[PDB]
Amino acid sequence: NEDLPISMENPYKEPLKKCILCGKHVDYKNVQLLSQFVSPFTGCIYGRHITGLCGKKQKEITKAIKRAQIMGFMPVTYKDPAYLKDPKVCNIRYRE
Amino acid sequence: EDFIKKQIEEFNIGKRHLANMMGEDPETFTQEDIDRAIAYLFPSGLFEKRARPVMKHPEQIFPRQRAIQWGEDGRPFHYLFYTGKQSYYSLMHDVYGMLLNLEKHQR
Amino acid sequence: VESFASMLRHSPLTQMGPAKDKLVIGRIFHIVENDLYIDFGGKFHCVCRRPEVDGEKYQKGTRVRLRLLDLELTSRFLGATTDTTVLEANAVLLGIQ
Amino acid sequence: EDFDTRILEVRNVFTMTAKEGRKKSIRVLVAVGNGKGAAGFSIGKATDRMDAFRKAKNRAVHHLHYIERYEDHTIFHDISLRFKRTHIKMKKQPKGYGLRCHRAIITICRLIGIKDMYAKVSGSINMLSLTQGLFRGLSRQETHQQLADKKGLHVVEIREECGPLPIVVASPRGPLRKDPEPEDEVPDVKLDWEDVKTAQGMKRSVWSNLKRAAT
Amino acid sequence: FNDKILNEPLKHSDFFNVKELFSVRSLFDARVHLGHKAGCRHRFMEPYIFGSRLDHDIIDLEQTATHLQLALNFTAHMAYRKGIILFISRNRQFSYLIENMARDCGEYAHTRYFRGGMLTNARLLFGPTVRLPDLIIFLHTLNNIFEPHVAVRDAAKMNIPTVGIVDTNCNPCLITYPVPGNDDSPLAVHLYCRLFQTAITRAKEKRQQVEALYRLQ
Amino acid sequence: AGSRLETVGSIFSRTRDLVRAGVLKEKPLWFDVYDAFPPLREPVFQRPRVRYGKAKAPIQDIWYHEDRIRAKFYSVYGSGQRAFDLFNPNFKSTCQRFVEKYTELQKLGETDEEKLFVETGKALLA
Ligand SMILES: [Zn+2]
Ligand SMILES: [Zn+2]
Repeated sequence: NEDLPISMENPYKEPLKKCILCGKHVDYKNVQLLSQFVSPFTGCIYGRHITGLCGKKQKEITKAIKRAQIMGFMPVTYKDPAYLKDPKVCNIRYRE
Repeated sequence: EDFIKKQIEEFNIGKRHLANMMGEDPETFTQEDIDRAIAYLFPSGLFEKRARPVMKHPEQIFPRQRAIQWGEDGRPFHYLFYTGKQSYYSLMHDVYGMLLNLEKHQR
Repeated sequence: VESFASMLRHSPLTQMGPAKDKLVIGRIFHIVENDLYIDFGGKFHCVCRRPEVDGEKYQKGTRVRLRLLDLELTSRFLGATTDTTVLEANAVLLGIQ
Repeated sequence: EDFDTRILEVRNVFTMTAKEGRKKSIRVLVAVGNGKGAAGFSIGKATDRMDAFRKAKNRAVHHLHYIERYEDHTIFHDISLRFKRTHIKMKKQPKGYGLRCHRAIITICRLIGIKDMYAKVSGSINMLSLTQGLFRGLSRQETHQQLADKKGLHVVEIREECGPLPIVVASPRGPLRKDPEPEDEVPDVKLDWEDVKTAQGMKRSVWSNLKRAAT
Repeated sequence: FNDKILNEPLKHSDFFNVKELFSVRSLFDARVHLGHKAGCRHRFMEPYIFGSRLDHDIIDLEQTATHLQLALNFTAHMAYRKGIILFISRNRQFSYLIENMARDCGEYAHTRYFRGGMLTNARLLFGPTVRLPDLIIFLHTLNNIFEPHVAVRDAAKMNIPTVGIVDTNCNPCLITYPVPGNDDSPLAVHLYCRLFQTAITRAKEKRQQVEALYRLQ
Repeated sequence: AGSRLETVGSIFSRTRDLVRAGVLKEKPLWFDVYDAFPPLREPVFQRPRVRYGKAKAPIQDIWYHEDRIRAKFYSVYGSGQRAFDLFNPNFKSTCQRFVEKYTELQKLGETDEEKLFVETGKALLA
């Protein structure tokens, strides 16, 4: 009876995965981060499968990108060549 | 089978008669002489060599009847009876075992 | 007498925890060309490609070390009601002894 | 040799084939039984009626059931059973009631040994579903001894013919349960409106209690 | 007066003392307690499972011991009364072991592809007067596509008793004597073969001893 | 004869019922053995079904206080180079040394978890 298993909440529980921006503040004036999530050649916003972002962060990234592009902070058709040197985070492989 | 036994007896007595019939009262009458003798006795004229007359022993005449696989208590003899392909599966088992012990040792 | 719950508690398979990234020694028990079939204990065996470096001391009965990425390798797919098991665990062969 | 085989349904069944066209195949359904409880039904399909008959009766004797009977004349209770789209409502009846059942049910119950049952079928009167649902219910009867063993209580009978005399029919084979059966006042059971209509007498039909022949 | 040699083991509980043949230590060291993952579980093997250890199931070895005692006693009594025990599995890993066990004993093995109608169309398939096996031991209930076995269903059809090793992904529904245990590991399969071979052997020499005693008296 | 209806009941029920009816004249070899030693559950066919609504599996999960402190151990100090054997019984891992000596500290008697962890850490270092 002393050796019977007992009920507890699961140990060995890894903490839940967190997105790269999780806990961070996305602002429409942060066009280095928004440029990171914008495609280098055609200016397309990337999806969840490319960015690896959680759903709320993907929504804030989309809204901030559209806001900055219409307010005149970001180019629409291309990524800024000044920000085409930042740490790449998006899981996309154009060259070969 | 008793069919096979009395057919073998009939074939022996018949080939004895047949050698006495042609010329060959000596006991040694071979199969090609039997074929030649029956060919002369009944001139075939049929294009099919199996439709020609034949004198063979009932082992070659009759097909291979397989023996009873179980006795008078059920209890079939081979351990691989219920596969229905006992000889093939026993052969597969034996070759596989010979491969296994060979590996553990090493037209 | 010792109860099965006590047995399970003082069993190494329970003291191991999750199999992920746990170094476990095991024996080779079957070989096919260069596919070594290793037992590491537990329910299933793993299959490992023969390492080309030092590839001749990997014979039947050899003690190897394994990382054990998984213990059963099952997964459920789109229409299935139960999952598709492969009757084989996942491990990476690191060496001898 | 004690088994009687009765046909129940013979259908001329066609399928379409590339060369011939319509291909007539006779499908038959038979029931085989001896008057002691063992019975079973089967389908035989062939191009000849005699071959279909032979196949059907041999497959039925390989697929027999067993039917429990109360006093070798009737079932233990009332059985309500829907098989697919065939609702069969059967009632145990006392001795001398006769087989007031569908004609197929009369033949099947004569092969089984049952004599005193009421049986009304509704929904689709399909012959092949009728036989199968009947056999399902008759094999899923619950007997008096099983009821006594399940509840741990005595099973008693009170007939209006004898009077207030209680007749013990089935006793538990093990221990006797001592707390009494809970008297659930105003019981929650699902009644049948045809039964209530017949009990109260608004079932006005010119077909129900007609004078028919024996069984 | 042969109903004594056909009735005394029926009234002697564990007439073949097969309870000495296995212990919970032995089953555990043969790794009988292991099962599959929780998604490989069966609704009907749920009552036999002690619990889940890190999403891997563990089979209750006490229930395993009781069911194994019952199954071993049944197969011992059948081998004593000279039935035919057919061993069925579809491992392709322990097929050689099972056929060799049958040949070490004197019973029969079907470890190959069960063609349609071995037990059911048996008279047209084998011969008009064949005796079907009086017991079937499934060492592995599932075939190689992980479905319950056609001979399980067909033995139920033919009213032949079935003793079967059931894993957590198996159907113990139509098996007369299910033994809830691991059948995926060489130690467990070896222990099952050893136990059944020893039980059948021990039943047969007990039978010859009893008939020798009856013939002397 | 016999009844090949594998679903209506069990083979014992079908055979007992047929020999009571008088159709199967000779009892099969297994019938008296079954009557002497029946199994714990009658082999009657049952259709498996899916749990659909608020129905969960009553199979519980196995956990221990030892599993808790093993979680903490594998959290802070990774799986050491001393590999698991897993074949021999009574194999004691480094984590097993950790849990048993955590346990002797616990039963000698104390209060707080962080200080438990530290004196057992220095005790392993000794
Ligand atoms: Zn996030
Ligand atoms: Zn399995």
